[PDB]
Amino acid sequence: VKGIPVRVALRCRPLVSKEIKEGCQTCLSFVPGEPQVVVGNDKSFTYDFVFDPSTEQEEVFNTAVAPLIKGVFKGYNATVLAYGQTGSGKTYSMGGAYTAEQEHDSAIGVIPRVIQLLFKEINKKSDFEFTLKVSYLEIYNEEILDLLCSQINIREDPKEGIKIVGLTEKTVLVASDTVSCLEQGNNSRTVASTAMNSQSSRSHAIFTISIEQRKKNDKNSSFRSKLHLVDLAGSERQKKTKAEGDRLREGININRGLLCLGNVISALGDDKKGNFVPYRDSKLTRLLQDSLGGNSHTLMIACVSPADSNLEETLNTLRYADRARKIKNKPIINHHH
Ligand SMILES: Nc1ncnc2c1ncn2[C@@H]1O[C@H](COP(=O)(O)OP(=O)(O)NP(=O)(O)O)[C@@H](O)[C@H]1O
Ligand SMILES: [Mg+2]
Repeated sequence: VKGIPVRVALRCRPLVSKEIKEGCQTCLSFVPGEPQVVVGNDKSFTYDFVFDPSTEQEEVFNTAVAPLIKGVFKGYNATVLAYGQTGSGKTYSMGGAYTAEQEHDSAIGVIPRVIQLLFKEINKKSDFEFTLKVSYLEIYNEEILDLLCSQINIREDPKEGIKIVGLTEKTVLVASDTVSCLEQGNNSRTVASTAMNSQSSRSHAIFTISIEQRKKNDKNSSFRSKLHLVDLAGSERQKKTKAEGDRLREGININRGLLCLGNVISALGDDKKGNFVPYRDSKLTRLLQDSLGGNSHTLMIACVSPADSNLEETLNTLRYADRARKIKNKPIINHHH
């Protein structure tokens, strides 16, 4: 493999209550010390990391995420995005529903952990001054909604890419007020019950931290980068969700967006001169243009259920996760002068 691929961590959660009630057996097995998973006891996939159901939040973060976050201090953009079927563990893994109740709980996921690490590293970079800002949006039924509110349009600037016109941002100072923004946005994120997840995310959420870094003795030059922390909505099937009405139309919109994402992953996984990548098909894929194929170090956390009743869905995630690893990104150092 040449260049800088998208990196992929496969995270299998434990069986959940619904699966135990339905009498499901585990259909995934793991090869200890190797980043491989075997599915339907027949097909094997390899990723950059494989985390079995016993893997704690802290291990997922320290092994797969932390090294990436430390790269922002070199001036890189970075993205972590969670991808998989409804109920698979995206929100859990990302801390997409974190509230202050979870502070100091070992169950906290990626976004609160990132915030802790950023301020730990800032504290050790005494020679530098930092400015952090955050925005937090959801894509809900084809609309971009600002989660830091108690219309927004994409414009593509001809130089330097996508601009989300109307989206607000908060400048943050310390860890506490940074994580408060997560909490604030999570109180607004559209969540509702289906049979597959009592706390299903009905939107794709993107928490973005903008970081500017300047050396104190050389203050004309800085680095300016962005960290995108993405808790996608997940594929769902009406026969399993039992959704009707507004809930069903949410699932339709979600599924349609995730098809557009699959199209982008598939085009990029087989990229070459003159190829076309259909970023423009959805608002989601427009916002992920640098994250997938562009100026970003990117990790996908592909989330799966171990239950045999979800074999088809799990196979789909594994296949797209395998394609994602063939995506080549081009992260540069984001100098500003
Ligand atoms: N690794 C894990 N260990 C223990 N419980 C988990 C794990 N992952 C997920 N769960 C639980 O499984 C349920 C579904 O997880 P959640 O993260 O909400 O799924 P999701 O992938 O975000 N689904 P959706 O938003 O509907 O597309 C929640 O009650 C979680 O607390
Ligand atoms: Mg969710």
